[PDB]
Amino acid sequence: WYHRLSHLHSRLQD
Repeated sequence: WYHRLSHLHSRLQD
């Protein structure tokens, strides 16, 4: 699933 990691870390931002 790690190809979607960028999508989670984009939602982590403020």
